[PDB]
Amino acid sequence: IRPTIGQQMETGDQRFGDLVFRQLAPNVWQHTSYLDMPGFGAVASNGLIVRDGGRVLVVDTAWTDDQTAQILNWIKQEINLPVALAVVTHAHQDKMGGMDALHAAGIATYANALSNQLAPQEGMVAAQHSLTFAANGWVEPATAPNFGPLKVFYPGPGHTSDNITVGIDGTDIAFGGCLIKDSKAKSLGNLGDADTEHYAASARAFGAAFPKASMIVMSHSAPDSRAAITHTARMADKL
Ligand SMILES: [O-]
Ligand SMILES: [Zn+2]
Ligand SMILES: [Zn+2]
Repeated sequence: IRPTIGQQMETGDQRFGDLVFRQLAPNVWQHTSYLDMPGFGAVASNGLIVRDGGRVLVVDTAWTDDQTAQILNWIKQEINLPVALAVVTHAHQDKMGGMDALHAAGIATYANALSNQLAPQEGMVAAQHSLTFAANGWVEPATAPNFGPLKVFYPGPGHTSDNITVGIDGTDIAFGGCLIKDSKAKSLGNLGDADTEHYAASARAFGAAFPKASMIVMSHSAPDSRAAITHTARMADKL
């Protein structure tokens, strides 16, 4: 009995080690990893895995190197294709905590230049390559070679000064990272590094960058429809 990963994922989300995986589209999966906070519930963070022909692309690490190695084990077991590159979406632990695991696997890594400047100070590891964005927010294509379906956009400062977002061409999916929370969220999470003045505008900019994306994928909520974007901007309005 040798079903494909797609066939297996019809049963629903799949636990793998300490992670959870969910198929969002035929070649796109959401990875979820958890930070234990002693005496409280474990904090979930989501990223993406994209099968792009004969290679795999990753958006965001897990919280730690070990959890990120678990992601790479899942990819080997279920997809059995090489991981070419990763884009990581700001200098917080949930997004860049596992860079050492990616680098040791021979994966080429990319982050906002600002994320690469901030990370080492914070005890994290910079990505190998720096993305630069035009004033309009779109990544300068020269800094994002061979990204396949990934379309990288800097929406402005919000959740953090460096936060970036990723559309997946050929699908209904855009990844807001930690900028966007779902349409039922009571909180924007920890705003300690947030630009509270510009947050709402940056959430709006994300929605306007990916107008055809009907599935919004987020770090700290399950996937939602586009109402997540204006809900988040409403929660961020005049903080
Ligand atoms: O975060
Ligand atoms: Zn963050
Ligand atoms: Zn986050």
